[PDB]
Amino acid sequence: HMTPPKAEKRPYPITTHGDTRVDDYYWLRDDERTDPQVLDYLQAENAFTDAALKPQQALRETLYEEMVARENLYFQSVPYVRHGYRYQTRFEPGNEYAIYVRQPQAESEHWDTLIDGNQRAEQREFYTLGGLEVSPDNQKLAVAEDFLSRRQYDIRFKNLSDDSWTDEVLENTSGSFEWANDSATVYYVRKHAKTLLPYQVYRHVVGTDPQLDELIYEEQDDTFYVGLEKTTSDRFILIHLSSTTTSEILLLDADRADSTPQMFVPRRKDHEYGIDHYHQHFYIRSNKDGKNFGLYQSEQADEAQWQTLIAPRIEVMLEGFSLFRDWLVVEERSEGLTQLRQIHWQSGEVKRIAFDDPTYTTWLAYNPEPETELLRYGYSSMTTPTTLYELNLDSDERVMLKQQEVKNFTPENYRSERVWVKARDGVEVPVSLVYRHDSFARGTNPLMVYGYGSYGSSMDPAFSASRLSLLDRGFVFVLAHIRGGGELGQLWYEDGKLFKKQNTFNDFIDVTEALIAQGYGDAKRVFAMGGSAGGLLMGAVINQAPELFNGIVAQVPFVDVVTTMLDESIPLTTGEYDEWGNPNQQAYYDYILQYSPYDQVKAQDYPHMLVTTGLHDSQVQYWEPAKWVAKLRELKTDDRQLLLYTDMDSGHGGKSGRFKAYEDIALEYAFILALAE
Repeated sequence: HMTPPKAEKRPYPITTHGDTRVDDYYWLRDDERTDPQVLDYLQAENAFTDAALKPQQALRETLYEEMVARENLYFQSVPYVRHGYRYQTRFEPGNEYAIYVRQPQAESEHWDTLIDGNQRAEQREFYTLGGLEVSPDNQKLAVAEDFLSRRQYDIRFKNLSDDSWTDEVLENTSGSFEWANDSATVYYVRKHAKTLLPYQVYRHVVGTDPQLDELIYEEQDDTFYVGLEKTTSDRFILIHLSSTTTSEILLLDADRADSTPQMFVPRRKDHEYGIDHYHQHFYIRSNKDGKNFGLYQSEQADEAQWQTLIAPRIEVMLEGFSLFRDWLVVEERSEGLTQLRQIHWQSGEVKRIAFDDPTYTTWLAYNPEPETELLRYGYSSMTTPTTLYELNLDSDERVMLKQQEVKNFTPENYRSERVWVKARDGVEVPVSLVYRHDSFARGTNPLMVYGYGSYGSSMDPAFSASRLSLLDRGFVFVLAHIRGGGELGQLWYEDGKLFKKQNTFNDFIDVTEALIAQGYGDAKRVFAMGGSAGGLLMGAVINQAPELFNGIVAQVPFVDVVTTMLDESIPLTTGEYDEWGNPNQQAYYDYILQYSPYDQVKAQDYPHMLVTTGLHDSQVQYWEPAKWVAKLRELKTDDRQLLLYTDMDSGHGGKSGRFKAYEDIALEYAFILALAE
């Protein structure tokens, strides 16, 4: 019916290694975001998306309403104790933001407000609480707040005794700060006013002019993120320096005045380590001897002195640890499962935390105090809503502290399976899927196949209440644990990045083909979704295997890969040479160009597709998906739906603009449900 927008073509040649690529839409990039022709094209496509999806308004309403009616209005966090006070977070209906309260641990009846997000947001356009921590003496509250939506945080201090605010503000910070043990001094991280990269650590005396703050440390390499931590012992504040590949920690004595940074272990390429300090020892998680990491104990910094507690193992990835009075507890991955193990400091007794679910995730939750036998850990499966447990590490007593509440939900209505697919190279790829039992008939059901598959991030199988809107309409929902993710440890990550990145896209296709072959879904109604680096996935897969999918949602997709990775002026490019590679090298130019979705768009039939992006703020810059859609409209040979939806907004809402997140999910789900009908 309707004529889609047609972007003007302006042939823009880019020549590298004597290869000339001609980019007809280079001009959709305006770093200033004011070119009126660039805004006209984005607004035109939004108007086309509006007009094309107008008939789905009723369905979007039904979806929105049933998603919001699943979740409670009142949320109360599980209370935790820290330094003799009990803390709870509270959301009332009508209140846009959290209220943070506390009481003395020995107290039940009365709670004091620490901070009311609604009060703090009064007469502001935007509010996000980035951080909240009371000093060790329980007398002062430090808060990191963002009033301007650019994740530059202001730090302010409140005297809890008389609820009065101090006069000063620490400006343009990462929101990362730590109290010295004097409850008078804080360390905090200043962003580079230009790059916005966290680069400087300062010491501040609370009450005083931030002019008098002392520069403690400045990071020289802008691939190294600067973070602050405080050891379980409270003896050290950690300056945590990391690239994607490489760590370095500096120690600040948290007890004494005029501390300067003390090197732990100098940075060495491809050595990642993190430390804690407890019971007069350093504990270190390090890949020095093995990609899957080991855990070491040491009296001092010197790497030569580190004693092996847990050796690196090819079949077990060591993800993190917590330290308690009598136990070490570690989070690991093995055979495609997250796992928790406990080891007694004295007896060396080992226990495994057991579950009975094919598709679940477990993790260490918040454990602020080490002098206890009570471990808090989280659990979620494709069929069991997210649960906090408290485990007695000595007695094995396991009590539920909180369950995610889901209305109109009967858990036994759904089934889940773990499936292993032999990929085209003989490698075994795990898959997690879930469906409604009473509407399942082999070879009949639409499939929704979700992937990410970059940075070693895992799509761990867990519960989603919004997913019930697809399951209750006959969909089989699949997580494809493709290479480039972390589900089978560091090797699974490395086998889907740099000169192996193609395995990511091949795994997604291999999984989809197998699931259809084995009768999990209807071959004519296979859908897929992926966002950001998962949008790169969507883009490569439709160029390579266009006929496999009926319809796609590609959120904020990374698709202009070669051109973006050739340009250091784009934020992220300098940090990502260790992910995709550096196309200033001909080997990486050729390898990346082979899959770069914008470059590999051809005159062939594509699936129906909804593409999303955002003008004002960017992980992926808005222009990549805009150029992608313009080029697809120019070359694609089919007559299927292609829509571009650009968020024009100023910024977000109550933390994650929850209203609006559900509206976006409803629009994407109506689009897929309309195609599956």
